[PDB]
Amino acid sequence: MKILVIEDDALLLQGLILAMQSEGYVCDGVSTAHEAALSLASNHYSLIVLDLGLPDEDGLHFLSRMRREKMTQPVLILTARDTLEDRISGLDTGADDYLVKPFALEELNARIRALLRRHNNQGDNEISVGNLRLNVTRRLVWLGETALDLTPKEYALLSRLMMKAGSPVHREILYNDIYSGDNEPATNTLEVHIHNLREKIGKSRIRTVRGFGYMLANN
Amino acid sequence: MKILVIEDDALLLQGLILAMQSEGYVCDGVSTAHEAALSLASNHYSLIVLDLGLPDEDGLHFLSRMRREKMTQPVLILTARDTLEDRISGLDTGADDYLVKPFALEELNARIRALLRRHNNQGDNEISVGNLRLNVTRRLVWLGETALDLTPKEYALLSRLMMKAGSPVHREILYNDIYSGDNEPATNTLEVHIHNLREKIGKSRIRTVRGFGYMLANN
DNA sequence: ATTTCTTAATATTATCCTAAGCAAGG
DNA sequence: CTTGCTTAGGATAATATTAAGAAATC
Ligand code: BEF
Ligand code: BEF
Ligand SMILES: [Mg+2]
Ligand SMILES: [Mg+2]
Repeated sequence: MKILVIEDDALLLQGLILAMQSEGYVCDGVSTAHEAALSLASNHYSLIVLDLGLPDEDGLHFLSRMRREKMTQPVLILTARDTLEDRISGLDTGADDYLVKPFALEELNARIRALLRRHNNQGDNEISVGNLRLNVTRRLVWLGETALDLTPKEYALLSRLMMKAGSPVHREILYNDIYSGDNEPATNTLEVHIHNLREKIGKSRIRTVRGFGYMLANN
Repeated sequence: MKILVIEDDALLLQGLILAMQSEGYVCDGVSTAHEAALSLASNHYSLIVLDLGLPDEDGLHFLSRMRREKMTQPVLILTARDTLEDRISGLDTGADDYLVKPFALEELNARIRALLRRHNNQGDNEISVGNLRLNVTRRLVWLGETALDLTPKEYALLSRLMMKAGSPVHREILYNDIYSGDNEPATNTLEVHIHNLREKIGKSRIRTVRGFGYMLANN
């Protein structure tokens, strides 16, 4: 990923850039709030490091702005201010960790590591075949791109046939996918709800499997 | 927004629990790894807090199993084991922060407030859906120009609804979000309380999704 | 001494099922 | 001639809506 580092001390700033590289992050770094602003506006950064002791504009105000400016990225603070209130206020200004100087480098490498692992998979499990985009995580389906009203039975069938889409699903799989245990119905609802899915205005992407079951369209 | 607090020092444990409540979270404190684990199975937690010094099993061991079983929950260790080898080893295991004992409950409130600012929504408050301004730190919701008089459960429910806004939030979520452990109510609590949020002007901004929980709408 | 929560007992649907006839697969 | 399709008022289980008397909370 791409880290940006921010340090008023030059010897330090280089030491960091180089360290962040030893670990293998593509890394830029700067000694000015202004330049930090220009580089943020320039590139994409997965993580920021900071100092509150910036010479041009105070770091806290820069963070205040950065998120006020609706740039939301993880921001680690690495600072000389170990005052309790400083930890507090920083952490409350949108700062996702606070590391006091003097510090050990392997710690900073770990805190950054953890911050990034959390940042890393925010990914939503998704399945889209055709117009349909099924969101396993959001429980949102889209005949692309529009809302799909789905009763729980409808959604269960759609996602079972979406997950297996294109290779015919056997009838018993779909039946059980709907009513658990004592809930088992006597007649003709598999067909009723398959009918309803087909009636979504999405033009029958279900092909009927003659022997047993039903299948979904592919391309 | 219901925390689990895991500790084996009694006095401290009750204190933490009562403190977490004191901020407006809801909490289940436990004394050990098995209790913790079973408590993971049953309920749904916004954040957990961990101790390594448990008599049961070592907090880390549990964190390895937890996070290896793909429990994506944000952990925050807090322990009496301060060595740098300890914190790096803890973080890599791993936890989304670590804080050493002793400490000010205020640093803990700050790091947690932050950690959740990260997890649930991205970056910073305020989450704003439609005209509603929801500020995580200030505990206040605003409808357009004005504010709302929101009961605690009202604020928490609307909070979890705006966090996930645009997506239907399952019932069990809002439930576990409101009620801590022993305080689980037996009747109608959801629908009534939601009926009150709804009756607070802005209806209908909450779509009931049958078979599921309730969704918020931004368009 | 207000304010906020929980309990029922209520009233209102949304979603599933009831078959029973009509389409075809084969 | 067996297997899937379509048709709805009508049963079911889910949420809505109350109003009052518990708890909290001041
Ligand atoms: F002066 Be900075 F906080 F390192
Ligand atoms: F005793 Be525990 F590790 F704080
Ligand atoms: Mg400085
Ligand atoms: Mg301990």
